[PDB]
Amino acid sequence: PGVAKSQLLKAICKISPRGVYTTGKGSSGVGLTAAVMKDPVTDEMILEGGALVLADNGICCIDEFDKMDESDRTAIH
DNA sequence: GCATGCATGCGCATGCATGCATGCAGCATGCATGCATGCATGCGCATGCATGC
Ligand SMILES: Nc1ncnc2c1ncn2[C@@H]1O[C@H](COP(=O)(O)OP(=O)(O)O)[C@@H](O)[C@H]1O
Ligand SMILES: [Mg+2]
Repeated sequence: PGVAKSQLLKAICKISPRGVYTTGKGSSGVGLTAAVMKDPVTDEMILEGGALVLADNGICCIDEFDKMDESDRTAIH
């Protein structure tokens, strides 16, 4: 504890053009991969992207890696 | 003086601008049904955790 790892993650997420900062249990399930929603404007079925889909061609920053679910860890794998 | 003919008022029918109610119909408004739509309910099922042994 207290060696400034999280500050480094915050900094590296501020320097990258595309980069997302997420914490262990606050981003679980469809908040990582994708979700099914209906588009209000075009009346079509879309897929909403999660953190991993927002950081495509970028850097993803995950904090408290040890606390995540097994399902979330499979996706990272 | 006397005989005559025209203008003026009296008497009689008729038409006609106002005005208003009633029965019938034409006419538009409000109502009943019927349905499309998207949201929220509540309900069993699978997963991840906290507890006991
Ligand atoms: N080497 C360091 N240099 C500067 N600040 C540090 C250093 N180590 C820790 N800190 C400070 O101490 C705190 C550590 O918080 P954090 O980044 O969450 O540490 P950790 O990731 O280990 O939990 C922050 O305020 C950070 O600025
Ligand atoms: Mg930390």
